[PDB]
Amino acid sequence: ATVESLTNPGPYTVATLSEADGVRNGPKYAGSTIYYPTNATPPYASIAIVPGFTAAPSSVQEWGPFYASHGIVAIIIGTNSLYDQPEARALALLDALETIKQENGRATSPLIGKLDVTKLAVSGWSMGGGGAQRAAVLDNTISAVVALCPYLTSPQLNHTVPVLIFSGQSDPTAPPSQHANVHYNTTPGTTNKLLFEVKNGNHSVANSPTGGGGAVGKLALSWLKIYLEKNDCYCSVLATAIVNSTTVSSKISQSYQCNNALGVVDSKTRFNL
Ligand SMILES: [K+]
Ligand SMILES: [K+]
Ligand SMILES: [K+]
Ligand SMILES: [K+]
Repeated sequence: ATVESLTNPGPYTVATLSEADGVRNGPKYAGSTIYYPTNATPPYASIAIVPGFTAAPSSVQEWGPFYASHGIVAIIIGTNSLYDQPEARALALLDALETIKQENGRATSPLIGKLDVTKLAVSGWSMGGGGAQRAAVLDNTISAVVALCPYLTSPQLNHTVPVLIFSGQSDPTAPPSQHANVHYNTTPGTTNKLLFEVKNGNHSVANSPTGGGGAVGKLALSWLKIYLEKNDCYCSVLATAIVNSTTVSSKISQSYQCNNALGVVDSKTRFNL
C-alpha cells in the first residue's frame, strides 16, 4: 500500500505458458506467452499486451514478468501482418482475452480455475496501443487500458474503461500532438483517464516498466491495482507515484476518480513544461 510496493520485481514467482503447452491458438494473432504468478492466492486478473505493427513481442516482453511478479497474469501476443489498422489490433487483443478465458478451463493448465475472467485489461504499443483503446470501445467490460505511445489517427474512443496513456515527448512515429494527446481528449471526460509523457522519450519509451527511470511501471501497476484489481489502497500510491514521476515527464494530464482511505479524490490537474 505504498510506492515501495511498486518495486520491480514484485513478490511473486513467475512462470510461463504458451501454445507449446496446449494454450489456445487464437486465430487473430501469432503466438502467445502467458506470464503468471505461481504462488499468489487465486484468482488472478489478466492483462493482454501486443506490440506495434510488424514488431516482435520481445519489444514489450519486460511487462510480462513485471505484472506477473505483482500477481497479474500477462498474455503477450505477437502478430503476423494482416491489416495496417489499429482495429485488427483491437480484435487481436480481444482474441487474446478469449485465450485467457478458455485457459481457465483447460485441462492440465496450471491456471485451471485460477483466473478471474471478469478482471481483464488490455495494453499495447503504437498501433497496438490504438488497438487497446479501440478494444475497450468494442468490449466495454474490459477493466483497464494501458496504452504505450499509441498510434491511432481518426479516433472514436467512446468507452468508460479507465485508460492510462503513455507517450514520448520525442516520439517521431506517434507524435503526442497527433496521437496520445488527441486520444486523451477524445476519450469521454467522465471516463477515468491519465496521460503521462516521458520527457525526451522516444517511441519505445514505455515498452518496459523501466521507462522513465521506472516511472512507467510504477504508474501502470498502480493504475491496474486500482482499476483492474479494484484495490483502492493504491489510490494514494498512484498519486504519490505521479508527483514523484514529474521529474522525468514533460506533460501530465489527469482526469480520474479514485477512493482513498479518507474519501473520494477527483483529480483533473495538468503539468506542462
Ligand atoms: K494464430
Ligand atoms: K495463444
Ligand atoms: K493524482
Ligand atoms: K474523467
